Amino acid sequence: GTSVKPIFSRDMNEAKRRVRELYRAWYREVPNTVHLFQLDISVKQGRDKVREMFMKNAHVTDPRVVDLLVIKGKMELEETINVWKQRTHIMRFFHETEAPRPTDFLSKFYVGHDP
Amino acid sequence: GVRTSPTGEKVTHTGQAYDDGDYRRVRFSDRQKEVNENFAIDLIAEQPVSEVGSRVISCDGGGGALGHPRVYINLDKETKTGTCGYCGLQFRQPHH
Amino acid sequence: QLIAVDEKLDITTLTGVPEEHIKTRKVRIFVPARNNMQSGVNNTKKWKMEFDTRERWENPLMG
Amino acid sequence: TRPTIRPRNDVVHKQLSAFGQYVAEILPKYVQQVQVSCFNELEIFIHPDGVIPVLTFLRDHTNAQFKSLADLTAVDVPTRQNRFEIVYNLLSLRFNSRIRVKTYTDELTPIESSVTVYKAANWYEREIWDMFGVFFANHPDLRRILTDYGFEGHPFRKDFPLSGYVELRYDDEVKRVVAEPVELAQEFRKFDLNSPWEAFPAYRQPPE
Amino acid sequence: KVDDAKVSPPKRAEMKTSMESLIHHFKLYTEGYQVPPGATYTAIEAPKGEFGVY
Amino acid sequence: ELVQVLRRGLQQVSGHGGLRGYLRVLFRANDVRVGTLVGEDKYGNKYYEDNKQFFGRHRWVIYTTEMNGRDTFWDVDGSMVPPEWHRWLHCMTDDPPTTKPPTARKYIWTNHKFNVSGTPQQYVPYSTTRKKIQEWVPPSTPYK
Amino acid sequence: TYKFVNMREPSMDMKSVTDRAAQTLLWTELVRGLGMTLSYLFREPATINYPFEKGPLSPRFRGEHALRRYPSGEERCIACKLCEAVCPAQAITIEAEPRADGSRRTTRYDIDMTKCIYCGFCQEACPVDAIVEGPNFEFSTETHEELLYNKEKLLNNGDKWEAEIAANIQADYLYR
Amino acid sequence: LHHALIPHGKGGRSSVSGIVATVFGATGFLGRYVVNHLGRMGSQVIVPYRCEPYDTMHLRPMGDLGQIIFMEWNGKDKDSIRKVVEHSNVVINLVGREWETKNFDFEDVFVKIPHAIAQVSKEAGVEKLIHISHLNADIKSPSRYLRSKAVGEKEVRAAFPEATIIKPSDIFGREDRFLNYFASMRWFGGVPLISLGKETVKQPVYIVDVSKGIINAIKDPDAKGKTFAFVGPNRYLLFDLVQYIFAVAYRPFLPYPLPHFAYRWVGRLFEVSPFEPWTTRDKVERVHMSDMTLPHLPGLEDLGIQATPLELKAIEVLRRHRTYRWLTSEMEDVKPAKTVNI
Amino acid sequence: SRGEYVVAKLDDLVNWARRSSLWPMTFGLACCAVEMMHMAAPRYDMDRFGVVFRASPRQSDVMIVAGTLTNKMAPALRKVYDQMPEPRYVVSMGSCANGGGYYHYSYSVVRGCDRIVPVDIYVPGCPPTAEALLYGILQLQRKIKREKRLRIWYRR
Ligand SMILES: CCCCCCCCCCCCCCCCC[C@@H](O)O[C@H](CO[C@H](O)CCCCCCCCCCCCCCC)COP(=O)(O)OCC[N+](C)(C)C
Ligand SMILES: NC(=O)C1=CN([C@@H]2O[C@H](COP(=O)(O)OP(=O)(O)OC[C@H]3O[C@@H](n4cnc5c(N)ncnc54)[C@H](OP(=O)(O)O)[C@@H]3O)[C@@H](O)[C@H]2O)C=CC1
Ligand SMILES: C=C(C)[C@H]1Cc2c(ccc3c2O[C@@H]2COc4cc(OC)c(OC)cc4[C@@H]2C3=O)O1
Ligand code: SF4
Ligand code: SF4
Ligand code: SF4
Ligand SMILES: [Zn+2]
Repeated sequence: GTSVKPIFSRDMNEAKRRVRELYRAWYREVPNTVHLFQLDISVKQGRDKVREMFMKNAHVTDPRVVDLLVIKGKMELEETINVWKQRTHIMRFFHETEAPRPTDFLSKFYVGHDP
Repeated sequence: GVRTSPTGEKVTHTGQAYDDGDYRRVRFSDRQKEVNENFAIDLIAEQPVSEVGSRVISCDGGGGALGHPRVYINLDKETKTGTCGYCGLQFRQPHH
Repeated sequence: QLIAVDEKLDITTLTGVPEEHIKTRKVRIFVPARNNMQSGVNNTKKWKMEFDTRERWENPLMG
Repeated sequence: TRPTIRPRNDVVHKQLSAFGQYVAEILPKYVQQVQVSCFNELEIFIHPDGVIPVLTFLRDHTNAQFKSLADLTAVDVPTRQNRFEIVYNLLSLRFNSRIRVKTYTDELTPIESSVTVYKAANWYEREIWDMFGVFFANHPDLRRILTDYGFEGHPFRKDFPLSGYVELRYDDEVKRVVAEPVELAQEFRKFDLNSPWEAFPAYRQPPE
Repeated sequence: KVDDAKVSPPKRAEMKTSMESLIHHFKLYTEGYQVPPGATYTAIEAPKGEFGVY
Repeated sequence: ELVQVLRRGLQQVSGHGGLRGYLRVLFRANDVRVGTLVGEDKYGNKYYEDNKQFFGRHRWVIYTTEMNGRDTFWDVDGSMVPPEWHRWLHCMTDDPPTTKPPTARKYIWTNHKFNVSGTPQQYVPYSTTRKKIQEWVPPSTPYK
Repeated sequence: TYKFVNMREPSMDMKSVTDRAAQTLLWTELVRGLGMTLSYLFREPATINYPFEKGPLSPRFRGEHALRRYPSGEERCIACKLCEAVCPAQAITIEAEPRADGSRRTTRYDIDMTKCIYCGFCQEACPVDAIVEGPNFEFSTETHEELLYNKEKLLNNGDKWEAEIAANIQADYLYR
Repeated sequence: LHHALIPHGKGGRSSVSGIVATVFGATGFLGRYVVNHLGRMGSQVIVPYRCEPYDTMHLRPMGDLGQIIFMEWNGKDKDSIRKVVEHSNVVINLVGREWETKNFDFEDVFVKIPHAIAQVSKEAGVEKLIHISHLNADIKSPSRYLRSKAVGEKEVRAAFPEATIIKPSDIFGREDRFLNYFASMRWFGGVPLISLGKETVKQPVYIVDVSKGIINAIKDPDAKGKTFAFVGPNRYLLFDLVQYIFAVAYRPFLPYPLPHFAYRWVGRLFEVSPFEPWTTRDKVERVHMSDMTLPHLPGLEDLGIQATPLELKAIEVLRRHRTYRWLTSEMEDVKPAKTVNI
Repeated sequence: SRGEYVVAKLDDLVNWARRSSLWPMTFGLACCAVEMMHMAAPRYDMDRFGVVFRASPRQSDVMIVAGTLTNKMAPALRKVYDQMPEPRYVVSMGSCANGGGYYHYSYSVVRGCDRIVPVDIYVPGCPPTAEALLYGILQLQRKIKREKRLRIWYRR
């Protein structure tokens, strides 16, 4: 029950379907994104980044949340295709100017008080 | 009352001065350090104590509306003087 | 139309918050204590949620 | 009471109350509440499913003729189960009147788009999507309007920090503007101003 | 300005002379006046059209 | 008539101290008007007025050629005007400091300073508070 | 109550038609515009000879900030922190402690002039007329750091501009 | 640690890293990257400059408010060096010119200046000194550049025993002379190579790798008296290297052999330029000389740095040298060149 | 030395030419653009100093950042700054450009244009008066007069 209203999908199957269509679109767009923006990354790098972005939300089990995520991904794809985004906006996905933050206990204890 | 630290840097009225091993002094190389030479504590210490023949005096800092809020100072203690909490002026009754 | 979602509510993936500020943060839900310098009790009516205190340091310039 | 107090107008109050009763009688399916403020403002709290009908009625009925959409925004109240409150402000030039329509939604419930009823709503709805994250169904072109490209999160939400999470600076090594986790030379000083003494007895709540 | 020192600040002479005026000046310039709960939409005819505040 | 305008110009060039003064004022201020000397500044500036000009052009200053330490024959700026002549020049008052001198205080600067940005006398910010937390000083003697 | 701006019809008599034809063929209104520009050419320009001439100002003008003193040389500021609380841009930072003589005085008073909106609220909220906005406006710098004023800089500004600040306050304190 | 010099924050722009660095030669190719990497962590950087302040403008946005201080200095004056190194705990030396000027020879910029810097820093109490020499530095090298480099390295080691000496090899980047030098020879029409470049082996290193190595050596407690060699992960012949450079830039490669005396004559002819010379005899000598192999010296891997191959960063330098026809071509379209590794 | 005199005279001539003809790019962001317009108004008439607006960045010498620089816009400002041929100068006008001003603690505001481009002159105010911006422009002219490029080129 829980008395909820859908956005686009009634269950997990249609949500996974829309996810697959969005992944297809991003996969096809990646080489054009590399060509037009004159990025120094390879097509493999962009496709791996797209795969990682999709995998970051693999734990979602709510069709409404998945529908909203697909809507946001379509928004981002439309932003990229129309070249509304700039090279900085595209390259922000990679964090090349961020020092790697360590994850083990000893380094965190050394650097500062944050966990 | 300006005075210099053992490093040669002037000490501000707040009493701050960079330590000998402090790297921040490098910000003053080929430039200067802004120090105000008119120390308010000394300048208010030079003011004479006013003598008034009443137990309670009123102070507004002078200028009427151009001073500080008007306050009333009690002058019963003959061991000390009545000091305004806004302007720092001192008042006392004719003693001895 | 109703689709009968059976899972617990979770909107973390949609808020845009970095994961570091989701897993490592601890919030406090409490009724704020009355300030002891005053006898008023109007500030002890609603509940407050606030995050844990993190590091604050001194700016090298202007302190 | 004369010089420094705002004068009252009970005639407009009566007119607004009568028209609120009129609208409530005509549309019992959606209207949940009607209120008239002390400063002569009419508010109608309705059900979300009646967003499209009610507005259309208010736009097309001969006795309503609310042909102008002055404003459309959202209010975030985290203490409510339905976190977002959608507000429509309508102006009627024929009768020289103003009305307010209020409805509610949450993060995962879409709201029917009223672009068909009012063409002015389009950008407004985009803003509500951009600033609060409320999805509008059957919107002709829904996307961000005010925020930066690729910006994550909805800033006007209450749990969003004032300074955000990222900041921009130019980097010479990569020769471009990059975004990094936010750092402040001086932290924003939070002030606690609410006096511990109640100011308005007329708004005192029951002690639960 | 409205002759209500709980909304509008008093004159500087009154603030430096009267206790009530000083207290009201302090509270208004530190915390400010409290506004009763409520929502309003006020619109004016600005030179560019209708300018409104909700 | 035009002849009277030429005569006015000839009087203008004559009234600036000759041809050399006329050329100096023309190359220093790009203006050759003659007005009544309101006063002279302690740092060398001269202040003139002419109420027959329209508002804004009725008061002006010829800056000094020698400020505190720098040559101001060509390098001049509006920051070299002392506060009293600053008040008079910007039409904040009608009374010049010569006829309405400001109140004298022992803490007011007796020597005006211009904008010292980009100069070894520029302002460098720093913290005016003292050290907050004092660390423990270990003893200087051995423990064993 | 309203009027029309473009609800005028032209006369269709032969004379008016000839006048409009002459207007079209001989460009009368273009000559009118040329004459207007020529008339403006012979007027006196409104330009002033900066920096030798300055635009008018008022005693209410808000410019560079300054900290004032009493005629005895004692600082007016008592560290009440009203200006810090009323500052819309949070540009004021104040730290205070009892002085050596027990006076309530500041130890830190910073104004971030790159944060300040120059609204003048601080000098309205001050109960002792300690912080004021002076008449100076020509204080542009070459570096960002020079616009972060500490207590020493503001005290120097007050000592430098008191002669004009006192006169400006004297001419306007009755409006406050 | 002199409490004010204790690290604080998250290592961002507004953080405190505890590093006070005097970076001599910060207005050069390596200097801008070093200053950027230092100011990223919230360090205090002191930049001594002898050029126009305009030429230092690009260094301004690299730090927070008050974290970069620009100070005038003179190479032949030791009092100025003292003045700029009084309050620093790290002093980095990047001073060096590829050519000779009428006021400064190779010995002046590679022997006298580094020795004076080291002596003054040792007198002033600077904790760490980083010195930069060349990998191919040799006392009996045919090029006076490397002879001066070796003599200055010995002088720096003598004056500052705990100095960390870093020996990179043919740093390549956006503002390099290495890749741009080969790419600009397209204007003449033919590429002159001694022995057709078949007898030279090069191991270029990325600029970001060198800057990160310098930073890590500053933060490494055991790299005090060590000597490092910064080299790339691959070794190429000069012919194959120039071929790949021209292929990435999509320019027709027309190599021809030029004898040693002819190339020396060309270098001497170009040396009379009062401005920055296009090439010199010493540059010709250094170009056609194989990079040394020093397996006994620590490398970038011992500092936690993984060397960036030229194949992933060549396009970011060589896209500027293309025409409009090939401007948008991807990086993986060039078929990386052959490497002589062991 | 004769050569030192020659290079000093040439440097003076070049500095005079560059400071006498300053062409700011026609570029405004917020409220401060109104005061820039008033500086271009007849009362102040920046054109009498040799200062004219030009739309194309390739024909511009100075960039006057007059207004808030937002996150969405900073790449565009950097792009139009990079397309200015050298020598080029940047004048920061108003609190918003200098350090963020009223919107310093905002999620979408760059806390100072100096994070994106190097700044030569900072003009304080909110907004600075047209007189203040004129003072900043004249200070920039003096700073250009202080430049000596050929001198350091000779001493090299
Ligand atoms: C055949 C010729 C071929 C080449 C021709 C090239 C062009 C000819 C050279 C042009 C000469 C004119 C320049 C002189 C103008 C100087 C004006 C003077 O006032 O400037 C002063 C100082 O002048 C400069 O310091 C020096 C300028 C020139 C000095 C040397 C130039 C000598 C000419 C050499 C030409 C050789 C050409 C070589 C190539 C063939 C300071 O003024 P400034 O502060 O700004 O303005 C302040 C405004 N105030 C007063 C209202 C406040
Ligand atoms: N491929 C490479 O880059 C090779 C670099 N080398 C070493 O790396 C260091 C830096 O390299 P790189 O950035 O390419 O060199 P650059 O030519 O780009 O700049 C070096 C710096 O040294 C300064 N400088 C040079 N001579 C003097 C002098 N007589 N007095 C004062 N300052 C001077 C320059 O300042 P100014 O602009 O004012 O003249 C310049 O900023 C150098 O020490 C070099 O020897 C190591 C191997 C590889
Ligand atoms: C060219 C001279 C005569 C004046 C006019 C002018 C400038 C400088 C800049 C601009 C400009 O006009 C255009 C068009 O009108 C506005 C109106 C604006 O706000 C009302 C606004 O704010 C950014 C910007 C602009 C343009 C722009 O920036 O000097
Ligand atoms: S003028 Fe306004 S913004 Fe500036 S310091 Fe005063 S109160 Fe703050
Ligand atoms: S309001 Fe006036 S007295 Fe109070 S802290 Fe500010 S400057 Fe000082
Ligand atoms: S500094 Fe003030 S006037 Fe200028 S753009 Fe910002 S808010 Fe507007
Ligand atoms: Zn008093």
